[PDB]
Amino acid sequence: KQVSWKLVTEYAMETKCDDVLLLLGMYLEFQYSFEMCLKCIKKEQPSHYKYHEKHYANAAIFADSKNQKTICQQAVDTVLAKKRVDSLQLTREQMLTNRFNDLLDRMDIMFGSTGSADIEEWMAGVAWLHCLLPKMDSVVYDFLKCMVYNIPKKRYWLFKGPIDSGKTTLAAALLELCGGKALNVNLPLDRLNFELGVAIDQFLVVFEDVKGTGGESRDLPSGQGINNLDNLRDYLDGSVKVNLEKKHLNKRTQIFPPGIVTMNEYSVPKTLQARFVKQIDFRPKDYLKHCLERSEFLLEKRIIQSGIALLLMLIWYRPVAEFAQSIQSRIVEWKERLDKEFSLSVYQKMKFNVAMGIGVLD
Amino acid sequence: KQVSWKLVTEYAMETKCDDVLLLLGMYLEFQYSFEMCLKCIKKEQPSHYKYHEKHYANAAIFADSKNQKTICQQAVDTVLAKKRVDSLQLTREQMLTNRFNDLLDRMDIMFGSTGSADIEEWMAGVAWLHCLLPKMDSVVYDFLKCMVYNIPKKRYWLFKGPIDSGKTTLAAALLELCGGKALNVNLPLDRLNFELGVAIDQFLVVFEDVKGTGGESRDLPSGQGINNLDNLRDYLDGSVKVNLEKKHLNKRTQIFPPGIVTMNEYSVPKTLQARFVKQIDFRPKDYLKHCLERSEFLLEKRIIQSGIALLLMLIWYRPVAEFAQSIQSRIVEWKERLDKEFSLSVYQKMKFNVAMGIGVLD
Amino acid sequence: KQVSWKLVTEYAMETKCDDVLLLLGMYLEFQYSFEMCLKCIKKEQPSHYKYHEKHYANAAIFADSKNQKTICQQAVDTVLAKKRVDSLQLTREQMLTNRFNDLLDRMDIMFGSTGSADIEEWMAGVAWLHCLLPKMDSVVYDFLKCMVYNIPKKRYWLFKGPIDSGKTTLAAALLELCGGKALNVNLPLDRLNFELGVAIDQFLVVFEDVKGTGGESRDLPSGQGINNLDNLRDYLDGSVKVNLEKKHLNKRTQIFPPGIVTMNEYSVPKTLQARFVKQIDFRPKDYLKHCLERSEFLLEKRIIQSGIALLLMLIWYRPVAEFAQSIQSRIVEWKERLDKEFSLSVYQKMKFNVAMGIGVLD
Amino acid sequence: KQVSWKLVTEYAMETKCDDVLLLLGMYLEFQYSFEMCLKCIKKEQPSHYKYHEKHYANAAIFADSKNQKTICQQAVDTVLAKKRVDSLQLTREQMLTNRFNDLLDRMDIMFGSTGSADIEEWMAGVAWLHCLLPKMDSVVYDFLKCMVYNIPKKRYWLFKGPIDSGKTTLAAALLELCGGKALNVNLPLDRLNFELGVAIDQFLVVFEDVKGTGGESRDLPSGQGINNLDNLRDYLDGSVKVNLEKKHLNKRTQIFPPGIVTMNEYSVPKTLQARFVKQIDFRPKDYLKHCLERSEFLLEKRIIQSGIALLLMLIWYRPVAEFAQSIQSRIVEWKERLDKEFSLSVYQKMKFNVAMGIGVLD
Amino acid sequence: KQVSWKLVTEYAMETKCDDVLLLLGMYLEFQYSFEMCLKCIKKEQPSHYKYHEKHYANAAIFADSKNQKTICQQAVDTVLAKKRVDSLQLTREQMLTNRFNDLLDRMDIMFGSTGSADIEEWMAGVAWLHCLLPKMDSVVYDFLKCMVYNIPKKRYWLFKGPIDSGKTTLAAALLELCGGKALNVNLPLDRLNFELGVAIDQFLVVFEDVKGTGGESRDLPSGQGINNLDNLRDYLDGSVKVNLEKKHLNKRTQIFPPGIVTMNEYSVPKTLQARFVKQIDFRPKDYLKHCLERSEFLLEKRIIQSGIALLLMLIWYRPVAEFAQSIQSRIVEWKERLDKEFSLSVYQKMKFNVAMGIGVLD
DNA sequence: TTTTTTTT
Ligand SMILES: Nc1ncnc2c1ncn2[C@@H]1O[C@H](COP(=O)(O)OP(=O)(O)OP(=O)(O)O)[C@@H](O)[C@H]1O
Ligand SMILES: Nc1ncnc2c1ncn2[C@@H]1O[C@H](COP(=O)(O)OP(=O)(O)OP(=O)(O)O)[C@@H](O)[C@H]1O
Ligand SMILES: Nc1ncnc2c1ncn2[C@@H]1O[C@H](COP(=O)(O)OP(=O)(O)OP(=O)(O)O)[C@@H](O)[C@H]1O
Ligand SMILES: Nc1ncnc2c1ncn2[C@@H]1O[C@H](COP(=O)(O)OP(=O)(O)OP(=O)(O)O)[C@@H](O)[C@H]1O
Ligand SMILES: Nc1ncnc2c1ncn2[C@@H]1O[C@H](COP(=O)(O)OP(=O)(O)OP(=O)(O)O)[C@@H](O)[C@H]1O
Repeated sequence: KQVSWKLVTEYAMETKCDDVLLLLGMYLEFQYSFEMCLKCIKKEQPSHYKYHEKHYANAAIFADSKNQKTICQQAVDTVLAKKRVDSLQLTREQMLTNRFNDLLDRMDIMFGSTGSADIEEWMAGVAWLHCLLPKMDSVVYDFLKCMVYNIPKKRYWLFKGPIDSGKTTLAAALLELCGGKALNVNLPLDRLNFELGVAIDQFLVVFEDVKGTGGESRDLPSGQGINNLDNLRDYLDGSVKVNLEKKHLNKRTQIFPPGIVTMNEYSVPKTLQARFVKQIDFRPKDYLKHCLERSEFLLEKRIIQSGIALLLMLIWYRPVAEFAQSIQSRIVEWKERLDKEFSLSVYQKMKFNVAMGIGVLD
Repeated sequence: KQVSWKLVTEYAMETKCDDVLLLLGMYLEFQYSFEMCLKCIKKEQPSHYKYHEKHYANAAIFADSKNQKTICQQAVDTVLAKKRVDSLQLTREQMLTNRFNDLLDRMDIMFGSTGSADIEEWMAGVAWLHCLLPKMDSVVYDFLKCMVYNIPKKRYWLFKGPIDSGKTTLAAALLELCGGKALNVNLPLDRLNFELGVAIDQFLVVFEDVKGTGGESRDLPSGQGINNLDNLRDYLDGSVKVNLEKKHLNKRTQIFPPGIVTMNEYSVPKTLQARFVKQIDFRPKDYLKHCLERSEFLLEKRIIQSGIALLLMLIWYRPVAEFAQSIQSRIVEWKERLDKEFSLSVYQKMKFNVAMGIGVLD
Repeated sequence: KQVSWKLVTEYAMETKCDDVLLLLGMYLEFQYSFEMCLKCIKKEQPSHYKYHEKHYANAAIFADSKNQKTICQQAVDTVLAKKRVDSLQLTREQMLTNRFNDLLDRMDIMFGSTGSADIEEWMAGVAWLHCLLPKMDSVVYDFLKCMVYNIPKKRYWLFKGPIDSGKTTLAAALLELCGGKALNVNLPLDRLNFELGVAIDQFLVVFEDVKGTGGESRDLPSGQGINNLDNLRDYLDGSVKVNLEKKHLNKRTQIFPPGIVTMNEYSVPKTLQARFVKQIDFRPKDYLKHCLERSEFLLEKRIIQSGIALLLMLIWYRPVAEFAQSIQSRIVEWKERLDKEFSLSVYQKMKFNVAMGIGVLD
Repeated sequence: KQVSWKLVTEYAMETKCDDVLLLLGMYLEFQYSFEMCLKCIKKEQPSHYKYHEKHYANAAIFADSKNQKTICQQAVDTVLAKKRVDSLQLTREQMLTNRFNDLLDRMDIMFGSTGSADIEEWMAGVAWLHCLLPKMDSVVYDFLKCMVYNIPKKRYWLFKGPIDSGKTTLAAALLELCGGKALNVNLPLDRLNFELGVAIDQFLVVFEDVKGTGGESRDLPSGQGINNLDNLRDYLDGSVKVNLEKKHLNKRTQIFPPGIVTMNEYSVPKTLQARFVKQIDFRPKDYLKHCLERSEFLLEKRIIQSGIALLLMLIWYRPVAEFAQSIQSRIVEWKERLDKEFSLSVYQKMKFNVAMGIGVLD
Repeated sequence: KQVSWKLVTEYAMETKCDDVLLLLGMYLEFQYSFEMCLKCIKKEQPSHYKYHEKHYANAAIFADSKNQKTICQQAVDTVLAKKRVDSLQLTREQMLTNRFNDLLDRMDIMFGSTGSADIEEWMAGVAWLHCLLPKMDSVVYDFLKCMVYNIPKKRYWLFKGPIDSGKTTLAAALLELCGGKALNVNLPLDRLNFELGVAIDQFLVVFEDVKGTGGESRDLPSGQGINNLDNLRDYLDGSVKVNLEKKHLNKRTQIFPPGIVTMNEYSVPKTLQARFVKQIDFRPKDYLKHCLERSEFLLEKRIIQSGIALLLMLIWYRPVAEFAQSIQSRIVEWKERLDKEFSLSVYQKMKFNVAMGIGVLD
């Protein structure tokens, strides 16, 4: 005859929600009967229909409470506490294990009985992506190994090119894949003091196509970032600890995470060059767009920005044993359906419709 | 007995109120008898007279409680929470369809028994507005589609032309028809990052005054607008989610909305030009001013500015199937109602007067 | 026994008070017996002596309470809430009608039994100010109409002229009449952003001595205001709902009020001038100064710059039907009073003394 | 039947937790059945499996409670209170003796049944560090006693050597062993004071990379460092208290702690030279870079940066009497353990392997 | 039973503790039995062992409070309130008498039977300082009287002479004796406004090492602070009250405190020279330098820095009558104690050794 | 937390 605060907490755990208003807004829906709830009937959203019928009576009494935001705040605190625990006890390999499970859990629905997606679209996706550079699957598996291990110095690859050279949209799917974020390294000095606080608890950090002053001799806007890598001595090795701030109040001490440098094709000297111990580059190879613009759903669905395509790329082109061991059955359970549905010729079809700039579908 | 907090929550939901002071003011009105209420007799506000009798009982107890702003805070939090659920979960088309239901429910009132305006004059508004630029109902439908599918790069159009060319009059009606928001461009980014924060969930946003180059002949300056938009070279398209600031609440990393930029005439970099998947050209038509000069209620009652007038245009022009798929019974009902009083000959009699710069009314 | 919170709230409505400290200070005074209250017996302040005897009974029990500031806080919210509902729902005619009722209430008090100033003196002010310009009375009415209708791009009047042309003297009386506020755009361009925020929910605004540049050719200092108004163009014509700022607060979004600009004879780009309705150029005249010299009681009582003096003039110069229907009864009452109080020989003697540069009384 | 706040307070004390979320999260884990607990079974995290049983019943009741965060804030404040009492009351020698127990605890975990570490690899790092400077153990012992006594003027050590000559490494190891912080002083002269706000209540500081001037004749980029130090004699002499700029807060007043200075081979004023107790020169050596080049696990596991290696070195070389009388017991235990785990030939060969520049292990 | 908040407030008063965490931490220690308390047994900390037995019974119940930080805040605010009362009422003479009573209590502990110090080593310091300036004891007594009478214009003292002439040593001893703060006026003109806020409610201030202009002709590095002191006239003169500010606070108005100024041999404008009462020249004395190294326990223990040392000099040299009346009783007992410990021959032997340049103890 | 501070 009172609200059970624990049931709300369990719902917050099961959803892994951490926004007090989202939690409140969704949980109130359960006060009407699940039996008539159009959302329950039409199978619209997992985070509703999976739970409505369970939480129903408590949601009704919840709708009569007077403390509603208070309950919700404690629930949000539970999930933030859980995250804080995990972020300090575990190591990067378990983190990755879980993060992949999450993506796989999603694919398990998207292409599942909802019919809400056909994976073939993403197959055309991976086919485009694979042609970005040789064995992109292997380039990624190698990058994964690196920034899992977070070994000293071996912590920063690079992407070069001119502008409009894919290195941003590539980084997007990798930032997605990791839970990383990026740097406006060109900022002015006191802004530059406190951009850095983004790095708090981040898996990776990325340099946003850093700019050389006088690069306008190459029509490159002559921003500050490459000079600023002079001051940024040690963060790329990450072998001494630092403090961090977002201005005035948001502060903590940590090691500076690894990640990826990128630049447009300014010059770079040894003192800065070696700081990103590894390098790669890409450039516009317009037929690839000619496929996309004849495969437009790839971009309408921004698939070439999404990390789930990278996971799918890795799934087919990585041997099942290469994975973390515990999950590896799920890898088989997906490998099965790629084995079922695709000949490697049909994989190649897409990759070379791509390589022609021809629309993959035919 | 006691104040039902639930009943207040309902009234806030019903009204979709989200300012705590407005809500408190509204609810306290009901504490007198609805039986005698002048505002009810006057039929002055729907948000009052529809509800006064229903809530009178609970308003009586509400008036005595020593805790009133706590009730109203929780109610306002409920409405904010509702908006946040939808922010994530709705299709863009459903969002737009809700916006239309709201507008149509006002047109019920204005042109209803309240007599508070006459759609005669608003359809003269349609006549005036349809004279602005060709096929205007059709051009609007193209903009709506581009915004609903929200496809990469296919996200922004530019309005360009001299002063008193209505480019902003049009932009204003489009913001209303969506519920969009507006932004400046002529600042250093540091503060403007917070102004951009207004976008933190908006279907549509608009920028004005590129402050482009050239212009010294046109009586126009160059400055930070054109400096800034090209500097964040993708951000307007927003291929990638990016962090965004609001006071007290978290900084939000999200896709930036689609919409419009408008300018008096300057050069446009081909880079920036390529983000504008359309540009549309505006000019004076002094006879339209003369029609307005002979049709001044078109500005006094702000009809020429209203998204309502664009919605009216789309009603009396577009075929019923082009709409969203649930609401079409509304669309049919208004199309029928219109020619209970209009004939296309009289609708052209307005277009007649308009094109001559003659006053619409006879 | 117990404090009645509603009786406190009624007094805040009755007084239209909205500072917590002012409200608290007022109500505490009711604790002593009105039966002896020296303020009552001297009839000093109406907001006291009108109410003391009613509120005394509740004030005694309030005087003991431990909650006091919270009782006051809820009341101040109730008044601020009433203002928001009103500002969102009344027409500008009704708002202005309310303003006149408040001013007329003060006038009844001033010339009541306390009688603390003489109507003879205030009419010298009326004579003095109708003297200041041709058809002064009618120009005032024309401004009020414009503020009431708030016709877009017909929203601002320019007062231009040297120092001691009286433009602030006129503008101050206009501002007291409509209850606007004053702003200073002669600022660093960012400071405008908080500064212009004071217009939130105001009826009218004035900008003071908006500086151009190069005016030292005619001994004027040079400055920013004009160029800042060029930046502010959107706010001026009242096209669309811009938004406004406060410390520790989210923005509020609305049309920006109509208003006055005062200026020395800088140059103006007609691009800007074209956006006024109308202008008045102010031209100093000797006899006014001699008149004031011998009429010192005018300035000490601040008469010539008070909106009370303007209201008196309209009661004199205008026909009854020009005012709104509700107040016309009070208008008739005030016209009736004046006609007992004066003869045109008296008022003509005043204007003759003013023309003759005498002290106004003889 | 009710939550014991005292039991949470014990846990917070025993685990020395000072983050309310870390505390909240881990305590919540205890609600699930201890008898089955996989974390306990896998003996994974000491802070769990040592405690889960004792706290279980109270943790279950805590899971219901409506007030969880308040309990945790009280608990955390109790821990912070302990740090303040200890900070103000202990001798420097006791503070060090605490840090030793804290690290020895962690070693008992690592090389215990948890098996998370291999003591042989850790002994390999000790040899490489020991070869970095002659008589390294006695150098380190001298340094520690110097910090413990903190005899004024006799307070600072100077590390000179070319880049990639290890001076950053050794500083980092020392700083981890003692818990100080580090400072940049190539800043311009003003905000040095805000920088020095860092030092408040720290045990050590390190001045990294102090730029001289004219060193650019040897490509050493010139800057503010040296001449900033030549001001600061009083801070370095440690003779009397100084004041430090915390941002947003008042200055606070204390003895400025001892520390380490590092540089490439800039020239130094005699005035500054005289403040150091002792200079250590560092030089790059081929066999070391070659040995590191082979012995990858050292760097992957960041062995040579970590203070655990220094403690192992002290234990391996130095008599029990040299350690604080209390913890000598743990020293004796660790001596016996290490002796059993390493016959001298093992260590001697490993050190000889370092000398060859081959991998340390054969 | 329930917590006595009164007993906490008494403890906070008697320890004069005004840090909430320190108060909390100290009180918590008492919760264990005083009978066995090792801190009591070893008499390590007076604020514990004097109090543990008294407060024990309440410490237990406090340890069960769910309200602990509130009890502490109320107690701590009682300590803060008493200081505001005192500063706004006490005579400067009584302030000094309080300050001596505090110092005399430390000396009772410090040379107490458990104390670490010995009176002989400290008296060696007194002999050395009496050599530092002719008539040293009288100079101190003159300075103290001047601070107590605080006579306008007749307020400020100048210490002048080359680096390593002991002026900071003497200043620090004086500053401990009286209480006060350092300040640094070498800043640029604006930040001074916060610097000077440090003076708020202080008894003394000391201006560190003000730098002049052109002294590099004598190697003296130039700076702003001399010219700033030109423009601090009313602060120095103390004739009228002034306004002071901190961060994040509104200005505070008071008489600016008296104090000391320290500098190298820059030339002083005759104007500023006129504001000082007294100039004292400090010059190097190599025979002190030779002595000091032979007497290093003075530096090691910071004896020559301390107000404690000065008070021994005063107690030695000056008549009992000269001290403030109440503490004369305590003072007599210290003179008696000192006379027991040293015959004048001991003192003579020491002081002779200093003058010889010989270790102060033969 | 933002605003003032911090910064420039
Ligand atoms: N290999 C490629 N084939 C086809 N198009 C490409 C290729 N590389 C880049 N492009 C074009 O570049 C566009 C933008 O790429 P991206 O956002 O990654 O740029 P970027 O190199 O990171 O640029 P910037 O340095 O300016 O931020 C893509 O949408 C695509 O049109
Ligand atoms: N196509 C048009 N032909 C003639 N007059 C027009 C036209 N469109 C707008 N007007 C006139 O322009 C006046 C101002 O319109 P509006 O503010 O929309 O102009 P704008 O050119 O879009 O402005 P801005 O310079 O701010 O971009 C209207 O009141 C109307 O009289
Ligand atoms: N038209 C006038 N002719 C002569 N004297 C005037 C006139 N108007 C005002 N005065 C005198 O000048 C004084 C100042 O008037 P007011 O401040 O309104 O003038 P202003 O032109 O608006 O000045 P400013 O630009 O300095 O604000 C009045 O108090 C009165 O004494
Ligand atoms: N004595 C040495 N001989 C050769 N290589 C060395 C030596 N000491 C360190 N190294 C290499 O130099 C790298 C960096 O070491 P470290 O940062 O301690 O040097 P540093 O002289 O302080 O450098 P810097 O002044 O550039 O920061 C080490 O990780 C190791 O690879
Ligand atoms: N009269 C003196 N003659 C020689 N050496 C002295 C003398 N007085 C002090 N010293 C030495 O100078 C050291 C520093 O003393 P102190 O800080 O008081 O000097 P200072 O001249 O006031 O310095 P600063 O101006 O740098 O603050 C002392 O510890 C002592 O070793």
